[PDB]
Amino acid sequence: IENSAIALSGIVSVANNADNRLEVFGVSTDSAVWHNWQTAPLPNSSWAGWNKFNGVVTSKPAVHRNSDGRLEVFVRGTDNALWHNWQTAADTNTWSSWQPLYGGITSNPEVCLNSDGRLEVFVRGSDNALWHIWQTAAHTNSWSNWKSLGGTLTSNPAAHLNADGRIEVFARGADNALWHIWQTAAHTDQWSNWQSLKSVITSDPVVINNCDGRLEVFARGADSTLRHISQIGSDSVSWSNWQCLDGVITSAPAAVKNISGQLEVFARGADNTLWRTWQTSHNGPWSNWSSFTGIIASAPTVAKNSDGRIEVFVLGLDKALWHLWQTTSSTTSSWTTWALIGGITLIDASVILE
Amino acid sequence: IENSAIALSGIVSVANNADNRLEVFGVSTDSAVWHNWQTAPLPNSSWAGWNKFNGVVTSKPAVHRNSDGRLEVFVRGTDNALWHNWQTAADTNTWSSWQPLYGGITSNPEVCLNSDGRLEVFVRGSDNALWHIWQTAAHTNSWSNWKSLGGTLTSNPAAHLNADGRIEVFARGADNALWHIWQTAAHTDQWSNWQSLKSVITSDPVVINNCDGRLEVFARGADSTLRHISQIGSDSVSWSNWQCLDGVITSAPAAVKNISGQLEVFARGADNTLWRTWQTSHNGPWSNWSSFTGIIASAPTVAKNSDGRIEVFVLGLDKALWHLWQTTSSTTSSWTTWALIGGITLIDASVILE
Amino acid sequence: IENSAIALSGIVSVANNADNRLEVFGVSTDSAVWHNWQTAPLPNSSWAGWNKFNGVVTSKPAVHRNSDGRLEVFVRGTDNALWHNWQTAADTNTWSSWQPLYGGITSNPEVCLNSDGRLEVFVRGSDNALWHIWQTAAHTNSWSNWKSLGGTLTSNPAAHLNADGRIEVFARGADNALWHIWQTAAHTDQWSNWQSLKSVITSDPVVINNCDGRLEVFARGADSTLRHISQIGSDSVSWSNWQCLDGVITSAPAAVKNISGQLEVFARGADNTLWRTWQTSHNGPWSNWSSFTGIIASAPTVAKNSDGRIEVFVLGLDKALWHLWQTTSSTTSSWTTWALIGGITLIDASVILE
Amino acid sequence: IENSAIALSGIVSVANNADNRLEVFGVSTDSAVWHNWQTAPLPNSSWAGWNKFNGVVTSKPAVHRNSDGRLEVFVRGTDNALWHNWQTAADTNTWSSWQPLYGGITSNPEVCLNSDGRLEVFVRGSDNALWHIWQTAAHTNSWSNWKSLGGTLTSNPAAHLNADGRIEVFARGADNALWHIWQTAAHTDQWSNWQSLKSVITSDPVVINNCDGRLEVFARGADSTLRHISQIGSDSVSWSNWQCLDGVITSAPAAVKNISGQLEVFARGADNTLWRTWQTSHNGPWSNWSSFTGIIASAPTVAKNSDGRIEVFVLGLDKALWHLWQTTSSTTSSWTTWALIGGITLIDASVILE
Repeated sequence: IENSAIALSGIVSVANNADNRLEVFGVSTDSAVWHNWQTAPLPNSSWAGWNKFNGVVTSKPAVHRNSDGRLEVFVRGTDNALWHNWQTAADTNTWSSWQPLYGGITSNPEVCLNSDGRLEVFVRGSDNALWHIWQTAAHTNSWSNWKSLGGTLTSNPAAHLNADGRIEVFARGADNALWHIWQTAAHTDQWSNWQSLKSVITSDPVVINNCDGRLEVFARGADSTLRHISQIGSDSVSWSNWQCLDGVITSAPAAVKNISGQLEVFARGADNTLWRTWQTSHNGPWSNWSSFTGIIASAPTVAKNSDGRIEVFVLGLDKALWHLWQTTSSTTSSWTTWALIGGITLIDASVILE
Repeated sequence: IENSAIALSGIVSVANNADNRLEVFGVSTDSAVWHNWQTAPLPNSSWAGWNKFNGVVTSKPAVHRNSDGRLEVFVRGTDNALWHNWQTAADTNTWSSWQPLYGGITSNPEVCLNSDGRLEVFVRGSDNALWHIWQTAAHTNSWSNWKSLGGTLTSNPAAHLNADGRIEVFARGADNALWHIWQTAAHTDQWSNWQSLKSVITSDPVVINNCDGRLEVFARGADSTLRHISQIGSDSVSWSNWQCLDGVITSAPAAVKNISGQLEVFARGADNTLWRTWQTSHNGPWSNWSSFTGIIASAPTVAKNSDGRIEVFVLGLDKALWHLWQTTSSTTSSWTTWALIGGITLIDASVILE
Repeated sequence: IENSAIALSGIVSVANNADNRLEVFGVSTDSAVWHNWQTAPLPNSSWAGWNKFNGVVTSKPAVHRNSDGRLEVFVRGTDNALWHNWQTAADTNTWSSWQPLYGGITSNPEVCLNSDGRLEVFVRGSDNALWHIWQTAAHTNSWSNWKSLGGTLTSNPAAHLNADGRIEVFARGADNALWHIWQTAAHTDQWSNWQSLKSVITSDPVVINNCDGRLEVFARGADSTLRHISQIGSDSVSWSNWQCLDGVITSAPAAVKNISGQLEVFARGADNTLWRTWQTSHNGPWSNWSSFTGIIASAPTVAKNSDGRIEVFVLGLDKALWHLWQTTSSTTSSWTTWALIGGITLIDASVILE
Repeated sequence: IENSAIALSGIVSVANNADNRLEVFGVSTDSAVWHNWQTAPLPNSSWAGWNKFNGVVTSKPAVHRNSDGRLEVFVRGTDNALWHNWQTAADTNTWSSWQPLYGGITSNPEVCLNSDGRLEVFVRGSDNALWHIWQTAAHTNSWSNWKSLGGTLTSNPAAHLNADGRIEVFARGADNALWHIWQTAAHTDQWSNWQSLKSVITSDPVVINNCDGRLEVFARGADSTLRHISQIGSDSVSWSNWQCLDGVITSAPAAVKNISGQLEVFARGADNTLWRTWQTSHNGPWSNWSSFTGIIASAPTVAKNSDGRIEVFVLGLDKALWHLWQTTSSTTSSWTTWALIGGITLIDASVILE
């Protein structure tokens, strides 16, 4: 791999509904977004079947739950502008049509919830800068104008809340390094300058919060292995050194915090199967990678069920969505084998960033 | 103090709205519930002023946020039945009237959200058993019939989710010990038998989850000091031994998890001022108690703002509500002095359990 | 129990030799010190048999290993002065006669090794102050004059190194509180003033260092339960609050750090059997007490073998020494039942402090 | 660098005496071992001056403290056999001549103390296997015959005790991977087979024990950065995955456990200055590397003083030994600048393993 590579992305975006049922969003061969969901938040739930949103799209969709429980999806349209749709009532299959947010978008959209309930969307714009737009009232269709945060992006953005409620955004720069920018006051339009975390990355960055309130960032490195970095915390503006983990990965990573508070990461491995690693103690060292049977054709998308069980979604060799999951809430639970969520086939609609 | 004492309770119940503004509920000298709120989730926010719900009540109110962001309050009526009211839209001051849930209630109500979005209410009933009632569909006015969980209660109940989504309820028994009972499958009507945690307690129990997914229970003991106990976790059904902390307390305790992941506890101390203790490291030992200036007339009620700042509410010597808070999100932040939230005076409406 | 009680002490002092064999020292019905040892540092070792030191004594003996591996024992004589004897070669049963260190002693002696290799002995003196005496050259028979550290003692002293090499001494005061005093520079005659840790104690204090370099003190409290306190560390001069653990104990406690870095405490319980508690996680909560079969007649004395296995010594109902131990180095190892180390019977020679 | 490289070694071996004074051993331009020491275990101690052992040698010397406090040095002679010398009394400058242990040695010697007090020496032999020899009685000149442990070595060996008293040896193999072999019972001639930890290394391995009883191994990797691996512990035979830390190093690393229980590592960096990294929390992430002023000409050798202060020794550009140290015991202590321990110049006598 070249320093400017961007590892294969996940094939769906996933959210928990207000009642914690999982719901997935992808793009089919008709270039429309389709979605599917658990019919109940139970370990044996059926899935509803694939349902289409009318309209042709031109990015991977991004979904988030509003602070009033309603899911809302963001996507680039055929006009290269940002569009969104939403549940009109929480937990209900009554959706808006696609509605315009305008702009000129040159990445997949990334959505985050501010600590005051307002959704915020981050994209690369027509000038390769980071641009953003936000709800001006929590869980309302009153959106700001577009505003630039500058920079020069070469990955999709990844956004996450700090423990103190400040959004922080991570994106690869023109030097192939990881850069980041943050709100300097929680849920306010007061932002830092861009700063570099150094290190070349070859995937989009993925971010999660630890127990202790420290963000941790994962990405593939120049040598095609997973690497990670974390905030020092305790009111320091600093970050740790980077660490790599042995094992060549061949997709973006996906991180999750298990219900014991430990981090886990999933990624497609060198043999094209799903790999998993976990922290073996608090803050710990990391386990050797463990493999699940079966060749997969995307990065994993990882979620947690109502009961904490971890569930993983991937593109199969049949171009359909498959999943596996923990059979119990235990961190030592056994896992299922891949099962098909059939009814459509999927395409990787991610925006080709070059 | 006698083994059967129940330490002075908090004077309000508090919730975060969908947009994370704090909102408080208490009972005035007209025996009606009144509420007040931050007008914005900011460190300098004004408060709206006290607003009345019409209707006479006969318990402390309990508030929870639905899974669709709407606040909902539970209280005993003049008929000794359970009543509830709610926001008809998240973040909005449009409330239902008090609506009936019936029953015969002999404690304050305790409300919890299941891991599938459904509210559930626990009370002591006419026979001194634990009784419960629940939404049958998340965030809907479709409620179950009343059902008994048995037992013999001598405190108000305290309910909390386990990390795996099972509700667990704690209440003092006929022997003045702490007892508990739990869902054996997440968000299902499948419950354990009652089991004893031994130890005499002289307050209602207070429960919180740690980072690591272990519940921790706090209560005043027979010697009038704070004591605590925690789940061993890692798939064990066991709990630790009890520990007491030196320092005589004269109210119920209130616990919070700070945005660094450490536990803190607040309680009125032996000198009738607010005391605070914190874990000094991960799982740690606990700090000596620290005092805030000012004689207080209830237990503290503790909450976190949108940005993580901890805020504490108490009854003053003027019979009004006062608060203080961290001025920044830092775990070493300074604190304000008591400030008045004026406009009404409050009574302790808690049900007299004897 | 009265606040001025001092819980029953251990019946032997124990050390590891230079080759890590365990060796025990007690006083028989002839009022002489006798000793016994493992013949090899193995899980199945025989014990050598009891060997007498000639001479009548009037305290419990205290043993320490010199920095050149030789064991050295300290005891009060019939003249109320301090005496000592030593191995003349490490691991060898060639001992000096009892040799005089003079003084006037009114407690058992307590011995510690400074971080520069010099033994130091602490006693209560004729005036009830803490007095001390030390090697002036490591592992040599060149001893200082006696020097007073002042105070007013009502327990035997307990001494331990801080992580930074400063000796710290703990002893109950005239108010029945725990007090302490320390070197302010490592292995130097530069000492603090006495300071109080407050809390009444009803045993001698017992001290151990944690992994993280923080001292932790254990003692029985006024309510006859175990209590503990620890340094906050990270360059703070402070200590935590005290915590008690439920369960009435009827001897002094004995603490050990297991080879996983967690603390364990042993004590005779309310039913006169040996009880054990352990930290269940790092810094953790503490386990419920677990009991071993058999009524015992002293506090436990606890040690670790060459391989980390924990071993416990007690006075039996036959007035002889018994022991039990972990059968493997695992922190989940099984334990033996009491086994007799026969050949003599023992008396409690501890100085009657009143 | 090539996979078969072995990074520049430290220029001295160091030990603490029985009284904890530091003492260093190196080889001068006369091909003899010389030594120097602190005259007192104090922060301002003078050093004694360089003292010669007569006799020409052909490896780096290795020093250890016996279980009776006497230092003992091991070196290869002009006959390619192993020789040793020792203090005849602890803390005293009365040394034996070089005495023969025979053998045929093709690496530097590595010495470890068993958990029963017996020294043990590990070398690569004439057949490239690991060979060993040991005291048969603790701290005595009664040595075993030579015995082979097999394997094929391409680095010097590194030995360390497990928490349970079993010696474990680490060495690079014929595939340039890290391999290891261990006692299966503490301080017994019962050994495992060789097993591979995989990963190519380009230095000798360096091993330390954590607080929690888990060994951790450090080495330079194929990409010239530091990497590390640790035991999972809790009775597992497993190890973690490898992690690398960013930053190119140009010597072997040296690890230390600070008196707060956290690990630190020192190494010459890419700019030929001394670099340091530390764990920022328990088990933590690792800090960015920090540099000390001054170009150095060996790996660092790191030690701790009687009071815990960390001290580092290096070859200077003048071919003499220099050191720097923490001025206080605090983990946030300031550090001195390089100071010269003058009187001789040193050579790197390490055995050329190719």
